[PDB]
Amino acid sequence: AAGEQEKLEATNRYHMPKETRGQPARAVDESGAPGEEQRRWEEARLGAASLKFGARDAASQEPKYQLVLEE
Amino acid sequence: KLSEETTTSSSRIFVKIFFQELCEYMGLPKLNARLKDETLQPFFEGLLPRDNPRNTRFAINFFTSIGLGGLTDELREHLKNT
Amino acid sequence: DLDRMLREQEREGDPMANFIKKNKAKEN
Amino acid sequence: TSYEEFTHKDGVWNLQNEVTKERTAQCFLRVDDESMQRFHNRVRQILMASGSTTFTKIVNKWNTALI
Amino acid sequence: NDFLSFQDIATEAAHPIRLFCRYIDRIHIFFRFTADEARDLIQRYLTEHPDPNNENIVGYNNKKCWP
Amino acid sequence: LFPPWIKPADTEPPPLLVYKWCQGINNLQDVWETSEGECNVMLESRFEKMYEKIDLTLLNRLLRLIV
Amino acid sequence: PQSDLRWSKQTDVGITHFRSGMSHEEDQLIPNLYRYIQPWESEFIDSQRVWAEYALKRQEAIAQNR
Amino acid sequence: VIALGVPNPRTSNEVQYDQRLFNQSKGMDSGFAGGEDEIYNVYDQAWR
Repeated sequence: AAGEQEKLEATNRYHMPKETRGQPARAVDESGAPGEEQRRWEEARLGAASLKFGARDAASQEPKYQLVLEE
Repeated sequence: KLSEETTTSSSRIFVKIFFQELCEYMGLPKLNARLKDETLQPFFEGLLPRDNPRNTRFAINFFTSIGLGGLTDELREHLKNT
Repeated sequence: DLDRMLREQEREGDPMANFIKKNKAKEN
Repeated sequence: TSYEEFTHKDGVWNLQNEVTKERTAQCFLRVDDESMQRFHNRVRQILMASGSTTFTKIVNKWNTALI
Repeated sequence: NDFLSFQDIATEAAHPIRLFCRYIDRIHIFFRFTADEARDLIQRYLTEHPDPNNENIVGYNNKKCWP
Repeated sequence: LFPPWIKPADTEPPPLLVYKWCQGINNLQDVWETSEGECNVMLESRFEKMYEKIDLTLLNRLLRLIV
Repeated sequence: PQSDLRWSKQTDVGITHFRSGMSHEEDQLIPNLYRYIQPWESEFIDSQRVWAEYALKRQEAIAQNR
Repeated sequence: VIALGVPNPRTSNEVQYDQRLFNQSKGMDSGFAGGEDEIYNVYDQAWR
């Protein structure tokens, strides 16, 4: 998996396209197709719906009071 | 009257929404200064018990589990001394 | 829909359920 | 802000801090004058196109622009 | 990142340009400056464009819809 | 390809864009503190004749980087 | 709503008077359209609460397989 | 044959829903046919 990860990060580069003479050829393409488009579009609606402001680091300046409960 | 024996579940929902909006639109130091005055101390004794410490523990855990904190620091001090 | 409304109020904001969850977290 | 906050009808967006969950600022809202001119020119376009239009369709054009 | 968030507070405060948005061709930029950076920027602008008679108020424009 | 500052995105209506911009201003770190001469600057503008000055050879060279 | 035009351009001075909008027969009370449109701030608050509740319900339905 | 001829099943992802909440609204496009000012449609349901 580490060797495959090295080849995968070698694949994911920019590589701006060569001007090719003639008709184009289909290169190497995917994701989970059967049944995952519903939860994918639910994730799209959740990303369009969720609103949160400020930076992600906001856990500072929290006293974090705990419950006393009972003994 | 903050007590689990008397108040129904919808009453706790109502008090939670009410005090969340009170902590929102005016500040928690200002809310503590409003609740900490000597003139309105008989008017807050059903809300802030300081007696029968099962009920005081319930009030402290209630205001903590709402998400406030802060207001029950005096009640935590009073509970820790007894 | 009163039964679904009591189901929604038992699934509401509910500090009692938070007490139950934190008590089972602290006990176990 | 002097005195206190200005509890006014609906033009005020009470902006909330994400951390402290407190209303820290107020956003007064007004409609820009370009939008005023666009709406007024829409009504003027309706009135100039009213010469060959029935009453129901004129009211429908007004209702569309108004909502 | 999302629209108006950063990874860190230190990534926010590393530059004067805090917020940026482009609506097709409209541009909305929000800067935050300290005293020294604002003084240096004012000094460089007055170095290129001097104005001893304080005529910069006259060409400046303001929102007339507000009181 | 498009970073999230490019608007109008499909995620929000433009009043929600206004509200998100106001909240992103409000939720910055120490944004209203002016004790040490810190100044906030909000700039709004346009690009004027943006559409009329897109050179087509440069546009073809730029679009060959993408597609 | 109407106030002094002397102090309209200076500050906001509240509302001291009302003038009529359109003529109608005494009482009438024609309903305004703006009272049937929710304000944007209430819709944003309700949208945040409803979508957070839906996200927690979806997490519970995934975890409990219900 | 995994379900019947094997007694060992597998887990399932995603969320199950009621079908009755599933297809209330149809249509490809928005309810504003371009501009289309004079086509009434200010209300969703019928009057009575």
